[PDB]
Amino acid sequence: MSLLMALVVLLIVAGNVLVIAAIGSTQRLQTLTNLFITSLACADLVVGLLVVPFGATLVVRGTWLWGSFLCELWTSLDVLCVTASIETLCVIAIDRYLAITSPFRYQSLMTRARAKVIICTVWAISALVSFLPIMMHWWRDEDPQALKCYQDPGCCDFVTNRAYAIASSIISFYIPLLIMIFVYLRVYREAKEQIRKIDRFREHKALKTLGIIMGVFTLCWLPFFLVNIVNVFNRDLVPDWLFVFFNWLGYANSAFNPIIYCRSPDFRKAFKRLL
Amino acid sequence: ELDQLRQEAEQLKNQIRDARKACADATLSQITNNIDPVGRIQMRTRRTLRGHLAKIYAMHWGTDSRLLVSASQDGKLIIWDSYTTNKVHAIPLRSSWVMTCAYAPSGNYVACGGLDNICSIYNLKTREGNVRVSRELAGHTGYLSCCRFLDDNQIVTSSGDTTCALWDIETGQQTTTFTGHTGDVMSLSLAPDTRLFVSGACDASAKLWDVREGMCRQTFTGHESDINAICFFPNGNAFATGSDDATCRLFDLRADQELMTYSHDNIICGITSVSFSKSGRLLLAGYDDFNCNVWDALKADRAGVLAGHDNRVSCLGVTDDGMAVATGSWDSFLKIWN
Amino acid sequence: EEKGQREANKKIEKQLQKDKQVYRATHRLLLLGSGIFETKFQVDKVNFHMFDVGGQRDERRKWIQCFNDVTAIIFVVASSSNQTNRLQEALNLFKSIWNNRWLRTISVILFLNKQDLLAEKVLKIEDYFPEFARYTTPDPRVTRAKYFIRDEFLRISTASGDGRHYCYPHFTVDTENIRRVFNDCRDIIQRMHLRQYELL
Amino acid sequence: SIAQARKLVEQLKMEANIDRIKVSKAAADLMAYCEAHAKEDPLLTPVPASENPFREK
Amino acid sequence: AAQVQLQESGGGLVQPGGSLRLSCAASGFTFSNYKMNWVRQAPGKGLEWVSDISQSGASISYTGSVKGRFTISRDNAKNTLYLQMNSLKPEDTAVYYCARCPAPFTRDCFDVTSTTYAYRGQGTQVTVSS
Ligand SMILES: CC(C)(C)NC[C@H](O)COc1cccc2c1CC(C#N)=N2
Repeated sequence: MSLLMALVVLLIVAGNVLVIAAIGSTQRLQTLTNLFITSLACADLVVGLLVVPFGATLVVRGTWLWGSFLCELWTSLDVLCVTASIETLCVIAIDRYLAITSPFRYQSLMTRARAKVIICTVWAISALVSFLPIMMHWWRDEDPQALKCYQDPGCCDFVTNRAYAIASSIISFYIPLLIMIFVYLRVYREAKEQIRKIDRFREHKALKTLGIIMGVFTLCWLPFFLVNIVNVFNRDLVPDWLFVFFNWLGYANSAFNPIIYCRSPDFRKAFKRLL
Repeated sequence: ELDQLRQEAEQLKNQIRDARKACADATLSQITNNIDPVGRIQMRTRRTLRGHLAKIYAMHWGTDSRLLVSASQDGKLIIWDSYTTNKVHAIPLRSSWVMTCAYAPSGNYVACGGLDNICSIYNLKTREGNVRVSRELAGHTGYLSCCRFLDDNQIVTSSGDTTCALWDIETGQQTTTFTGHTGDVMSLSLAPDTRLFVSGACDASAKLWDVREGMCRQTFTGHESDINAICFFPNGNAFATGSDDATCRLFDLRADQELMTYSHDNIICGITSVSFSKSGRLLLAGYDDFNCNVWDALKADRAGVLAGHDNRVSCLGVTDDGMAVATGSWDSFLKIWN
Repeated sequence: EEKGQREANKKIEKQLQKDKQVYRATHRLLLLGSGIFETKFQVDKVNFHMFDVGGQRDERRKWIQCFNDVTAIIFVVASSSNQTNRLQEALNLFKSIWNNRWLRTISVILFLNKQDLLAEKVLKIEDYFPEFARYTTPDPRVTRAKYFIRDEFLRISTASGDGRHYCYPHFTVDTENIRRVFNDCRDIIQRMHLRQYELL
Repeated sequence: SIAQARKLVEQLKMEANIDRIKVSKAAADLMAYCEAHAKEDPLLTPVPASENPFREK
Repeated sequence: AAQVQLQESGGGLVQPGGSLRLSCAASGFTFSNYKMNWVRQAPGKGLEWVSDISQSGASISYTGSVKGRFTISRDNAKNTLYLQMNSLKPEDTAVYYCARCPAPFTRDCFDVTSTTYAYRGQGTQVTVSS
């Protein structure tokens, strides 16, 4: 198990450090959409460097080893970076949707200043969802077992009340997912119209690309957020270990974003040079 | 009787060929063998001038070696202080398709032109405090490809109409006209005394012109394709020509022959711009493959590269004092190299 | 002085930000087929600047390079056209443009003009282009001629592109022609973005 | 016609009465020049960072 | 000083239906790097492209009027271009020029039919009649 988790770490860190190095060491790549890609790579780099090693420690020792304060801080950081990553994916989808559905106005609507404001708003929403309620004790449940876990430094769970579970899930996963579905359906429709005007291998190519995008995202994060919305109405359906495993599929999504969003030939040239 | 002139031409051509062969005693390679190799020329970017919105077609320095003017087909002349990267002026042009620009030796005027077939002359010193068009030189029948000031009052232009022209600025008129090329003249270069100038055209030949007399004194061939760029050697006794045949060639005026070729098997793209260093020991060529090559102009061996552009290198310039090279590019940046 | 210099710089860069806003919201077009005429029009509040290069000398290989970044080249052919074979001349020009290394990503809106001239003539075309005796459509005669010319152009077009540019042919009434140019420039930008995202 | 031929032979009489030195002499000239202005060439003789406008004031 | 020379030969007077072989000797450039063309000008007409062959000899193109009758060939070893003309018609009477493409290693060929193009030869007169 230590080996497999070491491998997930290595993949996340290496992929995202490559992406950042490329985008920052190549003038050709310093475009407006690669600002969003940089946001995504930074979120994933934080996940890989800080969040996942402590999670692996918790899994492989069945106990927390870092006192209560660091438990709070690690929880906050995990939620923050996951939310920033998912919101950045939604933003990339909205950017593509605007470039395709509003071809002409897109040069006005989208300047680097507005891109930077968007990135700042994303990280601010992440902060407000993660660090404010967790470091202020707005999430803790009023149940005896929950209290018993909060009052032990060895126990570092995430046993929340209903309100925080629902609201944080809605803001961090479900709204971004609905927006991604909407935008990528529109994008697929436009690609099919252009293929029809041009001319079925190519329709299949478009379907392959959009399927990679949405299928990797959904397969990696939908189990976790489903199970943690279920954890609140009932408690004894999903056992601990399946919850943790789904949480780790989530983490693994951070290793796939470099492959899903940075395959273009410019990225490949940059990588080949870098290495 | 028309054969009499055909025979006159035959005899004159044969005499010119014989006198040309006669003078070929040695080759530049030979007379240079002992010379030390330049070394390796590692220059770095020291400035990136940002602010043009589209590709840059031309740049020219300015005799103070600090201010430079650049022309972009976004429709702007930008006058930059290169020490601080501050923009001193931004002149909006009436026609956006500009191809050349000149900085007058006195610093008071700039000149530009392009597909509009006009050479526009802008004043930089006004009691008002605003740069205005002071003159429009009209009379060419093809696009302006290059212009150069002789002084505040005269300017020499070259055109796609296969002619060059000298102009008197105060009266707006065309004093002398230079004819004889059969293709687009693409580049001109003033001799450091301003009595002669050389032009290179799309007929693969370069011509030498007397400014006062107004006639052609010498013609040079040897390139296989269009000459895009021409630049005098610092002592005004030879020049260098860059072509679409992927070579550079060095031509001497008093030997009347080609002296040198600069080419490599791996280089298969065309030259866009040339310029000598201050002493003429280095020749700097811009290429369509986004690089600049630095040739040892006495040995024909490549001595360096400048790789800092993502698109075609359109223009090069060396400062009068020899401290800096400027590269302009289709990626819409200027880089200063040391 | 070093303060007035920073001030003048700030001022210039304000003006340049305004200029950039303007520049990236206008679309430049090359019309092909006193050095340069310039036309401006607006469709659906999108501004276009079409440039007609008359006043040059009919050796185009140097000045055509000025147009490596327009949104589109509009290429007008007089199809029906001591009679010289002008259709093969137009085809050779189209082919030189399509394969020039500085115009490779530029799309070509192709206007095939004088279709009434053709409708009258076809009743002269098989002397050249002998394959016009075997070609069939993908009166019938004018349709055949017209589409055969279009197909010669599209054959050159599909022979080399490889995704980065296309040809948009129309049979040519100003209003409708400007609307066509507009819809095609829209398609051009959409396809550029779709190909960037590896959907085309 | 005869006019173009006359023009041609005139330009040839111009480009045939030139006084030409031998290339050995031209190579010698350019060699000596580049060799005598070498100390004054910053792009060939890298110049101290101190006295380089584009590296330090 | 070397120059770009394209010297045609082989033209003459023939009967309708006869054969001619036009040759063009090239000098001054590297023959193999350049696409080559045949162009012609008839009495009272512009310059008309007739045929072209690529650097190696693989790609060939013809103007329809001649396809089936004219054969272009290149002998890169001897720096020669050839046009074999078969079954000539009286509408071939013209002057024929070998035209090199402007730039090497390229696929586009601009300006080879323009009135004052520089990399063309003087021509050879072919006259089909009785
Ligand atoms: C061990 C922990 C639980 C620290 N792992 C963090 C997880 O990766 C991300 O957890 C969340 C991210 C966003 C929104 C969330 C959230 C769980 C809840 C709840 N109710 N809402």
